[PDB]
Amino acid sequence: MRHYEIVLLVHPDQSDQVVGMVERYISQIKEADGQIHRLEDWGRRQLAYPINKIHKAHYILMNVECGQSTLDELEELFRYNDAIIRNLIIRREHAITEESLLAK
Amino acid sequence: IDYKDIDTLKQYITENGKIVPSRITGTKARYQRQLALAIKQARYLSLIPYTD
Amino acid sequence: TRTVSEGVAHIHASFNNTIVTITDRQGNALAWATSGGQGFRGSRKSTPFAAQVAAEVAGKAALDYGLKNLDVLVKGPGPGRESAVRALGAVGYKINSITDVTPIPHNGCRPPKKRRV
Amino acid sequence: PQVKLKEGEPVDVAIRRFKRSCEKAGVLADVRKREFYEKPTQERKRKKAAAVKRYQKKLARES
Amino acid sequence: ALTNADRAEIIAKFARAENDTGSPEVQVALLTAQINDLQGHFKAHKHDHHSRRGLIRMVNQRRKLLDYLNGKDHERYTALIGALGLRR
RNA sequence: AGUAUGGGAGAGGAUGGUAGAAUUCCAGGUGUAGCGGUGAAAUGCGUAGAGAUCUGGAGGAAUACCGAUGGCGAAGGCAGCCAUCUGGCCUAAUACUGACGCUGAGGUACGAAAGCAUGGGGAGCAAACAGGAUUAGAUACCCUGGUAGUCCAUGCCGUAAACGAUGUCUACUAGCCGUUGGGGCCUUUGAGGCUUUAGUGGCGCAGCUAACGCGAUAAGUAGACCGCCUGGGGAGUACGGUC
Ligand SMILES: NCCC[C@H](N)CC(=O)NCCC[C@H](N)CC(=O)NCCC[C@H](N)CC(=O)N[C@@H]1[C@H](O)[C@@H](OC(N)=O)[C@@H](CO)O[C@H]1NC1=N[C@@H]2C(=O)NC[C@@H](O)[C@H]2N1
Repeated sequence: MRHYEIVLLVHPDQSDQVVGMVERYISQIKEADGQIHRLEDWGRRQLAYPINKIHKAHYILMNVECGQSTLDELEELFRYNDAIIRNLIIRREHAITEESLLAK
Repeated sequence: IDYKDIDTLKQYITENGKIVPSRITGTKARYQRQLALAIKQARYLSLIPYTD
Repeated sequence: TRTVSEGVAHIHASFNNTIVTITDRQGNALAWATSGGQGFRGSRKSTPFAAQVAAEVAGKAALDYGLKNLDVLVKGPGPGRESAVRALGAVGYKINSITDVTPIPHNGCRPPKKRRV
Repeated sequence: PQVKLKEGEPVDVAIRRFKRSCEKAGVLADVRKREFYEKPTQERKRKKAAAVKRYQKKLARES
Repeated sequence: ALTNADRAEIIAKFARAENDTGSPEVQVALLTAQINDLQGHFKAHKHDHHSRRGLIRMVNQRRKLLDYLNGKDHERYTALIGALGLRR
């Protein structure tokens, strides 16, 4: 399979829901196949510039390993979910597990 | 470089937010390319501003 | 009638004319004067002296609204920006900040053709 | 820029700190470049001449 | 695309000796597998000429190796073209 | 000459998605006589409210800074970010095939911009065109507008100062100074110094050249194959033929 790094920005008003969505995403990944090598919650960070007239957001960082169908499903879920205002997906070589900076 | 390394990224950014050329900071070309890519990814991620 | 204490000064300087607009914060206009209004018709619009005169007129008009400290923003090239900002201070205002806000595209639309003069 | 001004700073001195800020920023150069469209051929020739001048300056300052 | 395991299976099948990776049989089999694999790519990316140049290079190399093998040993040439399905 | 295995750099190509700045238009708040343009003006816009300034919408096209005598590609060419499919190149040591090579008449593939066909799109720019200027005249250069086009999909066209005005491949012939991607060695804690290789530049001995200049990226010394030239016009024209 392939290793991906995913960054999610969540509307602060819906921060109470973040746990449910991350559990269901991890559950989907696991039932299909693959691993989760990092899960980090940076918290409620202020944005450098407003997005959709919002000034703060919840930041989630995932380092996972999964397949193409799982990647497509995750992209579709991020697109169609409204709690997610921005997402970044980056291919990686080798799995990163060490606690990143910006964790605090 | 990595885009989460925000303080190090700010070390190479002017007060307008523009990227500093390699000639001024003495950077290597390979390191500079990675630094610029990290800056652009951070700008998209909204950890650092695009302008100002 | 309305009283404001803090204000913003917008300077629109070009190679052809200078426009000085005094607004309150939140961008609502209070007074405005241009080099065209104070004579200086045609080519005479662009000289620094005309910009100074227009800035003085605009500051005097805003003094009736009665604000004492203002923040100036300069947008555009051409003569008259420095003269205009000096005139605003010379009227008796306290300038709080002064910055350039001229728009710069990130390689957007195509400019017009080069003049062959 | 955002040139904020101190208690003892005169108006003229504040404006002077300002033109230094803006001259260091070099926004007016971009404004000059933006006003008319430059063909890619002319841009390439300009950059070629600039590179030659830079190398000549480097040689002159080294020796 | 093909993987190391897929390439190793072809090399093992067509090898003429121990650690034989340079024989015309092995080279032609590898090129044939790669060419057949790329036909799927060029069905969905018809206007990708830059990669089609490399595909044409593979075809030319296969032709040259086949002609060399035919010159060296006719029986091996017929056996290889029969095993790979090539018409010539 | 080629193959397998580890590692590396890249605006190489195709598809889809997405982010920020700016221009234009629309609606609204403040507000009042100009705005715009030039050498100077005028055409033009504005008291049914312009320009300026602030907030919110619509849409198209292009990617500031990084940026470089930098990089990649056979050439034409390729620059925001992300994913998918995919070509070539560089680099180390083994193992393998055993001349499998070079060039190439015909042929065939790709091939800037403009142009053509069918269907979409259209912010900005702008052939044609309209008006205002300048002028002896202005058909132009300047100004205010503006259609095709420039953009997308699917095809055609096959031409450029398509240039290094320098066909491809191979070997050899002083040195000095840069830069890009790798390999090795040495100092000694982390940054420097020697080499080697593949690119990309500046000088320059010998040699060559009518001269200018070229000079290991040759226009030097030699070999293999192909293309082309034979005074200037008439003329890349006429007739015939192919597309
Ligand atoms: N192995 C494959 C590698 C491929 C790659 N290509 C590397 C390569 O193989 N290179 C070979 C070098 C040949 C070179 N092209 C010939 C040349 O250089 N001039 C042509 C001869 C004309 C004349 N006899 C000399 C001349 O007038 N010189 C001028 C002059 O010095 C100076 O002009 C002024 N006004 O003072 C300078 C500033 O512009 O310009 C030069 N002119 C130019 N400088 C440019 C340049 O180097 N190139 C491109 C083009 O632009 C060139 N014209």
